[PDB]
Amino acid sequence: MEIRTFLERALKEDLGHGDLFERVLEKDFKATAFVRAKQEGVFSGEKYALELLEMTGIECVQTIKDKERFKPKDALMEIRGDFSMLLKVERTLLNLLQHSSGIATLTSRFVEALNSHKVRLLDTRKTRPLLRIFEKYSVLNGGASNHRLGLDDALMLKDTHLRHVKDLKSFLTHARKNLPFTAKIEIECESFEEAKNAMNAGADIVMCDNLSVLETKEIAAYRDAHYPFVLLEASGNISLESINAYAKSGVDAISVGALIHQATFIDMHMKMA
Amino acid sequence: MEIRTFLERALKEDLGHGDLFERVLEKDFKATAFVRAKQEGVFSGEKYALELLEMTGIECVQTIKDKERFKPKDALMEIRGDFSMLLKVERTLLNLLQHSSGIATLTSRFVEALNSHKVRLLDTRKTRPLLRIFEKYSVLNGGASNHRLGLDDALMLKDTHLRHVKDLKSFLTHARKNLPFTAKIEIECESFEEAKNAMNAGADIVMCDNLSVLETKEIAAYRDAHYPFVLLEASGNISLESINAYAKSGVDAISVGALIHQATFIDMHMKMA
Amino acid sequence: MEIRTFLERALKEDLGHGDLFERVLEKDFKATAFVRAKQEGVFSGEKYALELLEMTGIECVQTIKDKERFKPKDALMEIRGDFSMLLKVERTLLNLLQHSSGIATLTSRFVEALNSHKVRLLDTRKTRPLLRIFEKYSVLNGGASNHRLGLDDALMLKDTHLRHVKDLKSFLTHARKNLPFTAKIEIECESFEEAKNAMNAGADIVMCDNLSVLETKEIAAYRDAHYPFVLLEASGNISLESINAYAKSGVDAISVGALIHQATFIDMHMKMA
Amino acid sequence: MEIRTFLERALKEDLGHGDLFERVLEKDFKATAFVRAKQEGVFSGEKYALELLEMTGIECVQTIKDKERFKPKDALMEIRGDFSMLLKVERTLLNLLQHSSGIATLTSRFVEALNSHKVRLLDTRKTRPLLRIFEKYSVLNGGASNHRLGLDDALMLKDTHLRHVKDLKSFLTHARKNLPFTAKIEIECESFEEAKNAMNAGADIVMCDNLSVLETKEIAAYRDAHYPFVLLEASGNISLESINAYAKSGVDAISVGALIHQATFIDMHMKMA
Amino acid sequence: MEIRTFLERALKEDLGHGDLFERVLEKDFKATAFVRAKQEGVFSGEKYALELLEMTGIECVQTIKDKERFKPKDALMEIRGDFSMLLKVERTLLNLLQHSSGIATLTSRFVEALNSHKVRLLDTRKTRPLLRIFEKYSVLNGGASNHRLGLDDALMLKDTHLRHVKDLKSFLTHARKNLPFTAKIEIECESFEEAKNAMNAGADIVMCDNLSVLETKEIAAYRDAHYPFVLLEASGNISLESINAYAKSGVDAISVGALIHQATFIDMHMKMA
Amino acid sequence: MEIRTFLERALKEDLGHGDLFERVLEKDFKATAFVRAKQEGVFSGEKYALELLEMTGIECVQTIKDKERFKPKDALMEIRGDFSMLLKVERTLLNLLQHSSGIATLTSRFVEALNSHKVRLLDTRKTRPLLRIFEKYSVLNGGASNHRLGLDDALMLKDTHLRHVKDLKSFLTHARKNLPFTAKIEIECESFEEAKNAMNAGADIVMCDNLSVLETKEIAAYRDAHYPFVLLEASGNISLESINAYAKSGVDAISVGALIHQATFIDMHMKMA
Ligand SMILES: O=C(O)c1ccccc1C(=O)O
Ligand SMILES: O=C(O)c1ccccc1C(=O)O
Ligand SMILES: O=C(O)c1ccccc1C(=O)O
Ligand SMILES: O=C(O)c1ccccc1C(=O)O
Ligand SMILES: O=C(O)c1ccccc1C(=O)O
Ligand SMILES: O=C(O)c1ccccc1C(=O)O
Repeated sequence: MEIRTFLERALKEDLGHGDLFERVLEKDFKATAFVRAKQEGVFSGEKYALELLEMTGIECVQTIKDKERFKPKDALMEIRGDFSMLLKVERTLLNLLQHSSGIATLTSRFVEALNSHKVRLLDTRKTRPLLRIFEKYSVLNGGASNHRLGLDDALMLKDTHLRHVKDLKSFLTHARKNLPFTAKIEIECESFEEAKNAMNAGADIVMCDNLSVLETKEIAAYRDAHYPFVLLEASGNISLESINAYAKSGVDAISVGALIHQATFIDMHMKMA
Repeated sequence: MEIRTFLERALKEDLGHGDLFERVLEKDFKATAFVRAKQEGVFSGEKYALELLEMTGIECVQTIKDKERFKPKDALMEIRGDFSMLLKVERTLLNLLQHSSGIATLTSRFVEALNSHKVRLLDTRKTRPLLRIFEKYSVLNGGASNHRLGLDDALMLKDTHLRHVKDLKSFLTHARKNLPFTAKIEIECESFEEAKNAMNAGADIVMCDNLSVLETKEIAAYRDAHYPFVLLEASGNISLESINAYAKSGVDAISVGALIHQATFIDMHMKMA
Repeated sequence: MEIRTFLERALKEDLGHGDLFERVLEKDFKATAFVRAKQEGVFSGEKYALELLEMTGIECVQTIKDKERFKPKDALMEIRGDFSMLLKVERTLLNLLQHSSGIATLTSRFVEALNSHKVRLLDTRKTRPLLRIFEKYSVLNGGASNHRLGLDDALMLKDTHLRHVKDLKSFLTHARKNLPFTAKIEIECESFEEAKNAMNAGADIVMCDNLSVLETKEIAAYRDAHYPFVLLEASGNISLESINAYAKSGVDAISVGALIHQATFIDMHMKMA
Repeated sequence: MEIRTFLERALKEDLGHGDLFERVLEKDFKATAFVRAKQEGVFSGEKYALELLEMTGIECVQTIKDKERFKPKDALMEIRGDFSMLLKVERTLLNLLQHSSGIATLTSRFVEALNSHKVRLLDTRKTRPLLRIFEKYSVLNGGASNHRLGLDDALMLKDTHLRHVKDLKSFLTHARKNLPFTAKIEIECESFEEAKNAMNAGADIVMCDNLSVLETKEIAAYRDAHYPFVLLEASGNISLESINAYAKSGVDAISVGALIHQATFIDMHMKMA
Repeated sequence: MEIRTFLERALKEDLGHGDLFERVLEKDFKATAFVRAKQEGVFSGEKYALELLEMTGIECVQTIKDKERFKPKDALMEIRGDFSMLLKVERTLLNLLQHSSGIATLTSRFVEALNSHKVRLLDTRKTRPLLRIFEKYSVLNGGASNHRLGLDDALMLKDTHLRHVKDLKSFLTHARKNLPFTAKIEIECESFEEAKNAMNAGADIVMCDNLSVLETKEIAAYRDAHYPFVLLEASGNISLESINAYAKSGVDAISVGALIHQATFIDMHMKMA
Repeated sequence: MEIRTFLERALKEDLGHGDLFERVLEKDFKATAFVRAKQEGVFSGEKYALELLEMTGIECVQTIKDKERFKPKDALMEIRGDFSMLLKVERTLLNLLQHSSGIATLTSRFVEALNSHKVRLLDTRKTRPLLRIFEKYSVLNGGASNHRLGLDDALMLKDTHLRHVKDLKSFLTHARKNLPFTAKIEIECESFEEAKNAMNAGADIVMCDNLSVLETKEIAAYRDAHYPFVLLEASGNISLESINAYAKSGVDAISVGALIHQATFIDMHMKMA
């Protein structure tokens, strides 16, 4: 399976040479445990939690679903298995859920402020080492959308790359054959002119980077007049207090890396009840 | 190397099938790039950064060290190598330094508020999946100390465990020969009575879990009168606004997991020329 | 590096417990060897060959380049290193070059018959186990283009998927948010009607699957009239004797899986000269 | 299992970051699919197919066996499982069976042309990277035999080696104690004289590399008169139109690497309902 | 699980390219076998054996348990599975059990001659490569106790480490904020004057390296005068003929690496029947 | 390389989470150490040691070589590197050399008591888990010879395998087309009447299992009457006090697993200075 290795390594990291408690534990036995919330939020990590449990021979009697909301004291999952194994898994199972739900919850906040069904909230490639896929999955459970998953996923050209491209329209036209047939090219822009030249150069997507709502709005309109099939994305240090204003500019999407890199853990815990 | 694989995994996740730009960059060349700050903070991730650069074939001309403070606009690292590799490694490098430094910086604020040279600040086993060692290393670079690194490091018995241990003293006595000779045992207590009976049980370390400063002083005092070689640790949602008060409690260490799980990325970016 | 693991496993597979010859070999010594051609063709596998040599401490004095043509008796590479290691690497190094150049050469034939710079020749996801990336790279060196590299690369819907989609236009419109922001959706069609409905449904690409040149031509024209930004691909059992005719229908690309699955080894060998 | 990892690698390469359809398939369900033929041929890959299906959680209702012949339109396998997994595994399964069967079928035509029950047909160490064991297994399913599987299997000295061995007899004599007790030694010869002196040197097997049938009979005869326990093998661009002639040469085996490196995919496809 | 990788690798080394018998066997059938002893000793390796059979298909019908004594002829295990898999696992099963029991048994003889319950037998970091966890687990089954399991488990300082500092006091006092909070510091000493310094330094344990019983007692008693909590261990060489002598010297533990680095296999064997 | 993975894993088991000393050390410096012997024996493991130091940074200044004899006090290796890396590698370096030399040396004593050059000493498939290649390599360094290295190396039939067929003749005659062309078939026998059948069956080797010298000679001589080429091996138990006796029995080899499964470490140690 796609994430069985992820969980093995998550786990491996915690018990190193071997769990000391399992050595001292007099007799083992089947026990039931519950994962309870200590905060409110959106639950994320279900897919990873079931694989971890499966992986370790722990049964999953009950669980809420990946996009469900919850209040503190809510039981999130009811698991049953060896006492020794519930303990060896506990922190891994909880770090998983707490981290992942933290992102879904922070993300849900933005989706909320955004308030629009026509405009999409996107994440970024700013993720923590080894958690690209894990965190991207989290953002989804919060109610938003994912941007490309990597550098193989699509071509994104910004100032760094552009500074060395003599003729952009020429470059894009002739790059298409050295890129897979299905790839889209996106050009990051910092002005209306740049955006205009990008659309005419052949871009499939233009990123209005660090531009006022007015600026963006102008670009959005121009795209509507000419290049109606080119996609527009607004990006920059967009805050919760800033998102709604941008959703009205006409861009198709808004990306805020903070959805992942500014998210923190939600409080949960395991009761052997 | 120890963290060699870690760095390979972080990279793979990002280029997947292969970086696309690399396919269209007509002519590759050596270039220099700078990792600049956009926020003040404590630098962390040097050990990883340097290993990433080396296995990647990029040279490190200059770089500040693992604990230096810095302010916006400051140049943190100067690297040189193939243009194509600089771009392929960019996000991995930054995400790495921004995440590691975020934790160090956050920890930094607790080390100050704590304000002590006798009471050490510790982390927890609450760490993001696959980033334990990474996040623990990060905490060290903020000026604090580390707690055990795993379930193999030492034996820590809490509520769940204790509910099945009827006679501690005896349990702890006979547990010794089944643990590695060097292991220490720690017991979480939520009342003066629990701590007192843990000390008498033969505990090496006692945790004062969610107790007023007064409550804690009481245990600290008792430990000094009798049981002078038992380490006391206080923990329990200990905020930035209360650690200092707890530092005066008379404890040896104060553990706050938020140093890691409530930390966020420090703004940083890579710039050519 | 991206393909260092590929080569380790290629190699590992050949010497199993350990090369027997290196046991019996009296004295080792630096020797020079040449990879010579025994057929004509396009050379492919340079990127993999240099990594293998590097990996095993073999120097690469000279080599032709990945898209260069060659006649039999041509020296392709001049390598130098331990006699024992040249022998342990020989077959791996040659299977690499022979297989990879076999694909580039068969591919070059199609590019030739195609005779067009406006139309692109694409491969498919029909590759040999564990060689997806290796073979895709080969097709490029033959002078053609790659189709998506996998199922994460782009969405491709065909009869199998469509049979369960009530309203296609609705499905595509609402799928966009659950797919990364940069993904393109392609619909495989087996009639002019299907193609027409696909473009109107919202597809970014339509595949004219198993359609006469006339059929294709009709679809190509319609796309030009309406939906000028939708991409067209002709596919099916297109033969060398059939490609040129299709290149004149108006489609943007033609894909033939045979480029990879009908390619065979080119004759080469290593002379210790 | 032995081929467990192999199958994991093949799959990973295909879904990379994750299958996209899976993201948009609104409702998953169990379904049945058939693997049908579009060409006549010999079936191969059952061992791999079944392991792929099992680790993938797909059931195998029916399947023909590893050596059965088949014709177009024939249903080769009947499988059942989640719709989403059937689609994610489709290409990997087919590519696997089409490649394995291609080799078996091609080998099949040589086994016939050879037409003998005393002379066995062998493959070579010329196999596509990472597919050695896979391709060798495939050859077995065509009705032929396998040569050694690697450089550890046995010791085969050819031109390159021999140019540095001045006194074979002596070399072979003292080589024995440095090889594993069970190893056999083989020596490639390109003339009656070379073979004769190899036999006398103490060779277990002699290869008649690129020699007329007459030339070979000469060596075969000599081997029968003296050295009756030495295995003779003939090889050297031995085509489908000459093996039979060589079978009568008096050799024990005829090796042709093209059984693997000139084989191509057998047309096959997966169909629901 | 935790040692499933260990077993895959073990089994991987024996079969390599693939077991030859299975290519010969006509029809496979389910058969039973018995791991029977041919010598007297203490059984060990039940944990790995059961995991090996499970991940390998073979069914475990009956088995004595870790730490149970046995005599020649005794049947230690009864397994059930395919004729081929039993033959393929046989060697790997026995090597585990024999090497493991070999260490348990030799350990039990030191345990026996130690004759004490206030003193425990320890092992060392002197283990065969890749087998530490395996061999440490084997010692426990002999009835003794394990020492730390690696350099991450605890800090063990000796001359080479301390060659150079002036303080032990401050060195140790400051090494504390750099070690995980729960880690102990043991110091190896060679003279009373040394052990004396360690205790005044702040050590948590002291090793009396190959000293005399009269030398040890001086320290044992001194340890009681003050520093009643600091543990004492003192084997440097010790032997069966000298363990007991030390047990009555006043130390808490006696480590002897020979329990592992001097153990040899126990005769066992698998018989179908 | 081929055993670089072996070393990474070995070193990985010792440090785990990370060496503790390095978290304490103030300033690291380059230092020298000497692997000195404390016992007499035959050196082995030069191959792994040099690879371990290289991949680990430490520089190898001087070293005796595989198969060279040494006495107590003798300096076997002189290494140069960082103080930390030497301490971190020490244990892992010695365990390799000691366990390896331990096997070489014990093997050399059997070689010595065998006193023959027309008869070679073999080892068995009785090796510690994960150490076969290592231990087989260690025997060679003792001056003896290795047997097959696994079940893929050759086919070795005994009662359990043959319990059931009627023919050996046809069984073997047909097992040939299913085994790689270069593979040998050895048959273990327990009585003249058995070895007699094997030769008439077509065996390539025959093992005289724990028989008497008079029993062996009957077969040795018989082997000469007819079947001069089929090799003979005959140890079943053999010992130092009985090897020579067999060497003069007429067999080509004498295998004794005890060379490995009875070897113990050789005393060595690392000293800074
Ligand atoms: O990380 C970025 O620079 C980034 C920012 C916004 C959207 C997309 C990306 C991306 O690279 O995928
Ligand atoms: O996560 C915990 O329960 C924990 C909390 C505080 C200190 C230490 C730990 C630990 O297990 O290492
Ligand atoms: O393999 C196919 O069905 C296929 C065929 C033609 C183009 C693209 C693909 C693809 O899936 O990428
Ligand atoms: O590839 C070769 O050189 C080769 C050719 C013919 C038979 C066997 C081999 C072999 O090495 O196994
Ligand atoms: O090998 C050693 O130096 C050693 C010796 C005796 C006990 C413990 C150890 C240890 O380091 O764990
Ligand atoms: O372990 C055995 O049965 C064995 C014993 C002696 C020689 C060789 C072997 C072998 O199988 O390679």
